[PDB]
Amino acid sequence: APRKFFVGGNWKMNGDKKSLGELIHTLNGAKLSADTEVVCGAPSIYLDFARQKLDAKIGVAAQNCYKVPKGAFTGEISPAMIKDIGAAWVILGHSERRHVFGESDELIGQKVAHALAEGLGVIACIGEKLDEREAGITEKVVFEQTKAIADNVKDWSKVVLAYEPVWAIGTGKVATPQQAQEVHEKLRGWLKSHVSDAVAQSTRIIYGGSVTGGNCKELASQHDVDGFLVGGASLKPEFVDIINAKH
Amino acid sequence: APRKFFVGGNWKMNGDKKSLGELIHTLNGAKLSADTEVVCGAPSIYLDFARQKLDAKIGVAAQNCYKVPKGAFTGEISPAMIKDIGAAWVILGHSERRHVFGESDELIGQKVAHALAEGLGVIACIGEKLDEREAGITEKVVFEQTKAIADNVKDWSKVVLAYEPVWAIGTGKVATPQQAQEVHEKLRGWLKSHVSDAVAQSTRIIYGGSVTGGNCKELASQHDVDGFLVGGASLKPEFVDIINAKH
Repeated sequence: APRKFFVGGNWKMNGDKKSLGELIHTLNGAKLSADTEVVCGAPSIYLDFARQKLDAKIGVAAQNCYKVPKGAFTGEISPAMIKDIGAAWVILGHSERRHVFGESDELIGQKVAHALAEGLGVIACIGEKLDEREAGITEKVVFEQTKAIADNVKDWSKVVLAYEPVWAIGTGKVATPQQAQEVHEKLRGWLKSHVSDAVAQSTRIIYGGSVTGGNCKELASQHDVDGFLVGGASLKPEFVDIINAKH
Repeated sequence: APRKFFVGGNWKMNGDKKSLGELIHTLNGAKLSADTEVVCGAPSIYLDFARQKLDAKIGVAAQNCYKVPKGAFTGEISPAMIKDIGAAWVILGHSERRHVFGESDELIGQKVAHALAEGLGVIACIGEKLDEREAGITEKVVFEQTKAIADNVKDWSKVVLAYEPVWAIGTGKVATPQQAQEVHEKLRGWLKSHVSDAVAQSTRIIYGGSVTGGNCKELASQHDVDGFLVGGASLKPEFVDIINAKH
């Protein structure tokens, strides 16, 4: 019945071996709630190193992958490679991929289908831009993004949806608890009606966008917020407090 | 005064620890000519592994990087990370990045300037499509691509230019020796008039696109071909024959 609370840290394009080493030591030595599923998204060049150093209860995620196992795609990595080094998750459809690197809903869907077929878990990101929210079409936008993912998902047990409003990512402008709840509730209703009641009730829908130690507890108390995707604060000691937001 | 012959292997999106370990074991034990500079371009997720396992005389390259040292670029790596794991080269502007992933000349120029500022070597790729070649504008296209790079190079000592006709990549349609030589001497001539005589005589211009152990010797004996960028054949034992193309 109860969805396990989920906190992912997305380190983005940050770190070197020595500074990530220090972060990993802090996380390994910290008291992390046993009721939180924790996943760290490391830059591709440090995925191996991170999986080797992190305690086994912390999952490792890649920050992107491509949509076939192998081939003539200079610069890309595939789900087979991610699994080879022992990572169990991949983040797909991140806002930075969609808006800086031009990844379309079609390509993201194809990535989701492929990562799931290869046995990875997927954190699939959706979210509206500021102009979209101000025009009052948030629902339309997130439903459309969600549909593009859902059309490529057979088994939902390994999917986490991350609602991250683009205007809240890296800016410090966090969504209010009520803004986040309204969207998660609607998304969960979308799952009920377009997939099944059982998938709606078991799928984690996490919030991301300027989550800090200072604001996480009120966010986490909302009934449809199942955890967080944390960027900037995942590089700080306060990541520990976010993992422990329900305690 | 003579330009050191240069052979790069671009593994593209291929391999796992087992298969790459075997390849590396073969290269470390091979009878490799002392007069050839060799660089292996690994998938980002294996860069660390490859640098640890490959003999020090063999250089390691990233297959791509981004244009700043750090930040909110989920899925990207920077020159500082590449340096951190001990790789000394990056491949930029590869055909697959241009045509599959939409990287523009402007972006590639910025990546080049940044990689060089951080102290990496760059293997910068240019080349025309079939329809451009048949329309008689090969020269125009490669000069425009070369200028976007060159306007961003302060120090040519760590630059290698790679001419790869798009139509020869992965197709088995290798350029004839006279096709490659035509373009390479025109490029060297462009360098002489737009940069300097010293830069024209010391910059390696390497050919890529369906280079094999069977066709490499005739290409290598051309006066302005200084080596190769090898895709498909870099995953095979004949890669050693290519390295030894002048013997």
